Amino acid sequence: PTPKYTFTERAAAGNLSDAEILNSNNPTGSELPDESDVVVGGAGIHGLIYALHASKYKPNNLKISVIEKNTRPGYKIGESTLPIFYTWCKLHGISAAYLLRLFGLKDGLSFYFLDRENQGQYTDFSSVGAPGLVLASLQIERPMSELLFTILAQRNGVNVYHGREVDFKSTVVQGGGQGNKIAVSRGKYDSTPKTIDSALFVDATGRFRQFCSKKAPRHRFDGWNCNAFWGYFTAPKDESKIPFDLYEGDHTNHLCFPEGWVWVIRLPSWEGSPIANLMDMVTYILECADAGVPGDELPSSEELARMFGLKFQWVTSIGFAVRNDVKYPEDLSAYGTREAEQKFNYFVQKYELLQQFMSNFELIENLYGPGTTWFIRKTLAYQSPVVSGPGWLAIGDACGFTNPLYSPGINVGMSTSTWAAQLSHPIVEIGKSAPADAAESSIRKLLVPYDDYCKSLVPALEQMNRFNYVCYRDTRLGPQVACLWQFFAGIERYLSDVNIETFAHYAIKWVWGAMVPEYQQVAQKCIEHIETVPLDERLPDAMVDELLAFSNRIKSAAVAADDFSLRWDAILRSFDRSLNFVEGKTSRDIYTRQCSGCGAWLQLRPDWKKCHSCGLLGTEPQTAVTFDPPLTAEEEALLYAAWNTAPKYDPSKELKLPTPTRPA
Ligand SMILES: Cc1cc2nc3c(=O)[nH]c(=O)nc-3n(C[C@H](O)[C@H](O)[C@H](O)COP(=O)(O)OP(=O)(O)OC[C@H]3O[C@@H](n4cnc5c(N)ncnc54)[C@H](O)[C@@H]3O)c2cc1C
Ligand SMILES: CC1(C)c2[nH]c3ccccc3c2C[C@@]23CN4CCC[C@]4(C[C@@H]12)C(=O)N3
Ligand SMILES: CC1(C)c2[nH]c3ccccc3c2C[C@@]23CN4CCC[C@]4(C[C@@H]12)C(=O)N3
Ligand SMILES: [Cl-]
Ligand SMILES: [Zn+2]
Repeated sequence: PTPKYTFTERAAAGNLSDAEILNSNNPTGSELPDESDVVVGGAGIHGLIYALHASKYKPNNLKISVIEKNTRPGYKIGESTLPIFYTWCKLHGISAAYLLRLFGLKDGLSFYFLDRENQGQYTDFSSVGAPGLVLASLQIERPMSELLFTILAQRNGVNVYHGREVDFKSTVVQGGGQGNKIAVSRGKYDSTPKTIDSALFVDATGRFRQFCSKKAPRHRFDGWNCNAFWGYFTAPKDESKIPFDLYEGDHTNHLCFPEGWVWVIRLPSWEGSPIANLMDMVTYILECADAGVPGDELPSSEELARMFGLKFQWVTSIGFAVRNDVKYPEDLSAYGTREAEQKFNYFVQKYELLQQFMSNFELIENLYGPGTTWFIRKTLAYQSPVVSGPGWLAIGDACGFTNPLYSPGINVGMSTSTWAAQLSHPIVEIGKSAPADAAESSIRKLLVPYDDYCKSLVPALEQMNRFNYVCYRDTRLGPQVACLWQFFAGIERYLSDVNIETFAHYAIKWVWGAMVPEYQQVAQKCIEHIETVPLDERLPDAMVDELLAFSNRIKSAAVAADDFSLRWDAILRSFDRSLNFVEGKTSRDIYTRQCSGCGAWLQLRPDWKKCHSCGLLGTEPQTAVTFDPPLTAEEEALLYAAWNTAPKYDPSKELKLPTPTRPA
């Protein structure tokens, strides 16, 4: 496919604003429709996931308009995604060769637990991702992911309007047929507001809860909450002076300690690029995905930037997520002039390993515009008590949220998004096919499981977060209890069986394993003990012993019960095939390698001989994954065979669950 510069030239020809060039790609037009089946408030990642899944699940059934107040896809924190997300992307027709042009490769998760009372001592827990011929995970710049999903939605009969705001004072939401009158303005100042007559409103306004806040007060969990402060830094080509052994930039890295933890996410940034040019680049990529262009014949990220007149750089996202019962000195003016900056630099110097780590990185000023060198957000976790009602439902952050740790926000939160997408077809048809009272009663009944799932989901995620935090207070509990149980309970068993039809059902059964009983039992034992030790104290060694022995005793039984075959000793660097801790074990599979030219992390797979980021050829060797323990030629062939194409929808297969097998 020859590249076209349609939007770049349209924008220039008409001096189009950012919002106007984007909205000109809508099937129905750049202006709003008079009516629609579904109106989605907010085009963050979840609003777009919802609209894409709803149209893909049953094409040509619902008219869907997404209203987004930003003039173009705006900055968002929340950059790390997991295999279920990539699988969703692949099921929507975008595989790894194309996604990697836009996003950074993610090969698993890694944890380093810093001893507070013995500065310099640390332990680690490291896992891998998957071979390049299996799947990938992604580190995504959210203005790019939300552009990608805007264009893809527009190419699948979904209208998305940037630069338009839902007016929640004049909007009417009712439960009788198409009782909704959604008021859409360009802002408070707008004299000319429009109304979209519609059947169903979806509140996807994230943490702002713009609609469902009118139905219930925000709810907070007992005990401490968290704050976060973060910034953006260079990404070093040479990672070898990072002060942690065997550190790899293509993991989502977690630096953990009693007060909380630090995330480290390497990802490419497109900031500085005109929006019309990016529309042309994304559109070209989708046409190449449509055509099935092989990876080596697809232009590299940097080449795309040259072709479409874009800006491209490598950056590292680095942030603290700490408890809000931490004591700070009254005067922090020595560490900067903004609170976010102050508390960031103050926390770094409290840990020599953090200061040594941070000394590998250079701060970027105002990557996302003025005022964005530093970010702070306080009191992270919350839940919406009411997430549906006559004429409306909520998805994503608007339902609740906990913490960045293990990235439940996108990857678990998309269970609500995709389930709501699937449910939307009968909800709209019910209202079109029955009188008002019975329709409303049948819709209420249909949504009871969605309400119950949401109700119980956030508290389970909150207990998961506290479980990990309290264990982060000791360099044995962190890797050997918290991380071990999260990975055993939450690994995505039978993900290769998921398809568009089963995705929502599978996703709502995952919950990162936080519903698994033996998980919750160990989590409660640890929280009940550690929460009684004041934060500024070290856990007594006897408490660690007792919790470690308890965790391992529950573990051996739960592991035996699991009927899922898994080369555990190849996935977790510190553990054997039965998930026993092994003090000196370092053997593990190797799926990735760093480009000698640009520093970007690459997947090893024989049909990708060039860097997908800069286009430089590696030697014809390499590119061979290292399986340790080894795999035969046949065993490796059978592995990639299962992950090629997703199974067609079989209405009689039962769904196999991601969680471990129950005991007899
Ligand atoms: C510090 C931190 C780190 C995190 N890290 C991760 C991570 O690594 N991985 C992960 O998966 N998750 C992470 N999360 C969670 C993640 O950021 C969110 O779960 C995710 O962005 C939710 O997206 P959303 O679509 O629900 O809402 P958002 O992305 O917030 O989008 C809401 C949209 O609604 C729009 N809007 C609001 N009001 C109106 C109106 N009246 N009319 C029209 N539009 C409107 C806004 O413009 C906005 O675009 C993190 C969160 C925090 C705080
Ligand atoms: C299930 C999977 C997505 C996964 N989910 C994790 C969660 C936490 C830590 C590690 C993982 C992994 C690594 C896995 C294990 N599977 C072996 C056969 C195919 C696959 C898929 C992949 C693989 O190649 N690597
Ligand atoms: C298990 C089931 C009750 C179920 N539980 C859900 C939870 C959330 C979202 C959807 C579902 C469904 C729909 C299912 C999926 N199963 C496929 C084989 C038989 C069955 C039973 C039924 C079916 O026909 N429809
Ligand atoms: Cl993660
Ligand atoms: Zn390169």
